[PDB]
Amino acid sequence: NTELYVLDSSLRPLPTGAVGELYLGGVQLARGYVGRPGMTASRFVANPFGPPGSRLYRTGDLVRRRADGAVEYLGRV
Amino acid sequence: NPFDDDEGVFLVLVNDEDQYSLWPEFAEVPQGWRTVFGPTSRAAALDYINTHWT
Repeated sequence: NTELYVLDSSLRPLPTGAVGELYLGGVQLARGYVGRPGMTASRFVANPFGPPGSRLYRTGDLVRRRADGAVEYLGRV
Repeated sequence: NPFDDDEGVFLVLVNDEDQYSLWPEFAEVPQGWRTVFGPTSRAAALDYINTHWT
């Protein structure tokens, strides 16, 4: 169950029409095995918005939110 | 992006499930996460995570 976030470089949510980076919430990865811990820790980061201990998927993609709340894709950073 | 910024200053966070997260020091630590290392360079934080997330 994924939530879409549009954040600035300070990890703050952005208003309608502002250009930011897409982060995905509700992410779950395998718990038993982490073969690439550093890359994982840089790609799936602590979530300031979800439940305690949750993580955000840092997509590295540029997006902006429309008036109806939907997300428009603008290309990879 | 702050998580890719080699000029950044970083902390290492862990949650109650022993998962790790890189973190820029300027940002508030989210609930459910505690700091175990830093402030330090990006390379040293990633070194710590590769050392301890085993």
